[PDB]
Amino acid sequence: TTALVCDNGSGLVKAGFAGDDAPRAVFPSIVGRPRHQGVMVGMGQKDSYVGDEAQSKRGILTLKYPIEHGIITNWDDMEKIWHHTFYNELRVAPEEHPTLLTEAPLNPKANREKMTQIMFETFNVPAMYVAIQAVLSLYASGRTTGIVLDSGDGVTHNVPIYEGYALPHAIMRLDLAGRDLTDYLMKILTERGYSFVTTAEREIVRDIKEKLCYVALDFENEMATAASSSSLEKSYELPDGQVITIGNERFRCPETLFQPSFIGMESAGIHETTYNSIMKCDIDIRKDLYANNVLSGGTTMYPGIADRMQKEITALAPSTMKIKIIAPPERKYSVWIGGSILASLSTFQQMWISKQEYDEAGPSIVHRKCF
Amino acid sequence: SLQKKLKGTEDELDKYSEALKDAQEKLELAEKKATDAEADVASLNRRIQLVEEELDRAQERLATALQKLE
Amino acid sequence: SLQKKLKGTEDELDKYSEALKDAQEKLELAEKKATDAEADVASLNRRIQLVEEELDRAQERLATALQKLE
Ligand SMILES: Nc1ncnc2c1ncn2[C@@H]1O[C@H](COP(=O)(O)OP(=O)(O)O)[C@@H](O)[C@H]1O
Ligand SMILES: [Mg+2]
Repeated sequence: TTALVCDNGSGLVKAGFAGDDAPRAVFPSIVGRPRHQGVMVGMGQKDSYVGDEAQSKRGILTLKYPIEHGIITNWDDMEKIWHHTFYNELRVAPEEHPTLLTEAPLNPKANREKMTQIMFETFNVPAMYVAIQAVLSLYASGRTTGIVLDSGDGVTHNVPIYEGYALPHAIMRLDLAGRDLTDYLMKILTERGYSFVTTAEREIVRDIKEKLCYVALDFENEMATAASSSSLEKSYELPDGQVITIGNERFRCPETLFQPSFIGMESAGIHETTYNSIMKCDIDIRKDLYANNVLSGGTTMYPGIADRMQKEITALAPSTMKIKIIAPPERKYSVWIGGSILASLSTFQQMWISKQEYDEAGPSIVHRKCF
Repeated sequence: SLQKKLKGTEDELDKYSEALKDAQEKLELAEKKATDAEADVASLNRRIQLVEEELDRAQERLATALQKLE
Repeated sequence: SLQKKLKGTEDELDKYSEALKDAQEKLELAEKKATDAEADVASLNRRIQLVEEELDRAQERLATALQKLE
């Protein structure tokens, strides 16, 4: 048989068979419902629209995200998302396919318990497993040591790993992610005169952020340059025409990662959290952690993020140490690649959670050695 | 009598519309290439200043170690 | 009637012709900027390796001087 690798993530569901080079189906994790009445008779529109289908009908629907920060809030629509992924995008019955999932570090145990219960009862998969996103990302890069930063749309966390041995006491998890950056961009575009309120226009703001924003190596110098020069403004075309322009907001939005005080967060920037997590570890492994800094996640795809992060870490770390940041082109798909590699291993075949084993041991077995 | 004039006008309109559409398509292609090149060159210019500072204080502490060896 | 539509079509065709001329102008400007950026990046990425080897042997005899001083 073959294994199935599913990555629920947050804001983008990516799934595909184990052993493939890239995920087969990638679509937003969005479930929508029509807020209007509808006058045409015989149309027979169904109650709920899920996946990329709801994106095309954005103007009529309202969008709800079942995942806020890693955790799942609404479970019925989560079941709808999983059913859609299993039946329409992959067109495969999950009755004969083991399923591997990704789960962010430091999340409630009830999340894992309900996930396993749903996957074993509703879909009756023969076996399934849950793995950490950072470990899979380290699998994809081909490394075996080094501290990995996984900044997705839901949560940003650092996991220091040395020689295949994780250090749980040095794991730091931060709630700043892509969704908060999009919300801050919405809040900051009001200054120029553009107002976005409807959840449909959240997607437009997200597209603007993806296609236009960039990270500045130096902040005050860039502010001084933009206050006089006009070479930074770029124009974007809304779906209904009405071209707009944007200036300082082009690079002010991604600065929130390094300046959490912009959105009122107390914590420090990612550049400081990475250094603090490195210093929380031992002293004999800091060379490899410094020299094998790995980036991943969609939010990392900002151009110029690597240079700024390296500059900050070098400004923090001692000058003797060599600081290297690994930024593969396929950052946002690294976790799924690592999951496919992990599920394709021969020695992993005896680490699944079987059906009868779960039945006899109950849902609490997830937290046992079968982590 | 005017039917031929209308047909010719329609054909000309179609021809200029196709030429214009090709013109945009090339314009977005060239613009995307230009922005990608500009981003790449700006990033590597920033690399240039950082390696320049690297090199500068490299000769700084090299010279300091030089008189130390003296 | 048909005369109004023909006049409107002619005026629109003139407008899109002006837009076409602007499109080629912008394309030419973008191409010039692209080739200038290509020359700049060529110079920069043939000087980066010189800077790299420079700092390399800088730290090399930094280490030699340090060990001799010790
Ligand atoms: N090039 C990019 N520019 C800006 N943001 C990006 C880019 N690529 C991905 N993202 C952000 O990453 C988020 C999706 O993260 P992803 O890598 O799919 O993991 P997850 O689905 O678990 O969040 C999106 O919300 C998006 O805003
Ligand atoms: Mg992720």
